Amino acid sequence: ADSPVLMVYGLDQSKMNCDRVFNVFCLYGNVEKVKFMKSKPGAAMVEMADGYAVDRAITHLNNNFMFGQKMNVCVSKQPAIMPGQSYGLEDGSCSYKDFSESRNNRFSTPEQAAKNRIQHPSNVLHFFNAPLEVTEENFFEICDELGVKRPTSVKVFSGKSERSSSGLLEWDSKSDALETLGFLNHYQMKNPNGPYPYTLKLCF
Ligand SMILES: [Cl-]
Ligand SMILES: [Cl-]
Ligand SMILES: [Cl-]
Ligand SMILES: [Cl-]
Repeated sequence: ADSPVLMVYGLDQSKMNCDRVFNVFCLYGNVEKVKFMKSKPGAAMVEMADGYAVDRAITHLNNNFMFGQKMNVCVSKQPAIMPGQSYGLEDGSCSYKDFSESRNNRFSTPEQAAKNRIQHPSNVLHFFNAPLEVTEENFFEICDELGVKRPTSVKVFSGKSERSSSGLLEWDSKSDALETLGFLNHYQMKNPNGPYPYTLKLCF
């Protein structure tokens, strides 16, 4: 695309915030900034690293339902996002956030960028970087804590080449998985038999 900025409309104002937007869009490229707009309820501007990332986000996220609303994702005519008059969202978090230095961006080198799955939303999220003996029940209890729908089923892949786990989280619908992605991505999981917590990674 001609610009690294996109606009997202049809967000749920009570549910969404900058981190939760990042948690969805980071699947498709580096996210630099998210800005909610007082005058356009349900809309946010998102600056990605480049127009290739914008295009991937549009092609994969445009027209998807989340919290009863159709999300629309489209190119912005702005070349960049600037902090405006920042305000507190419904959840008490700030309307503007810069993620350019985030450890959780996944496309920071060309080599790293190429390893990311680029898939359309479906009713399954893949997870990785979970604790070594993570269980279905562990994910159930995290979803309860977050106030999001439990997956109907959790698969933990048996094969493990590091002290971490990967697998699948399944819901009955696309929209349930997408709604959950924004809340659950980058959750800090407690690590029993291990000294540091694990940052849960989700993707389609
Ligand atoms: Cl929905
Ligand atoms: Cl892929
Ligand atoms: Cl945990
Ligand atoms: Cl980690």
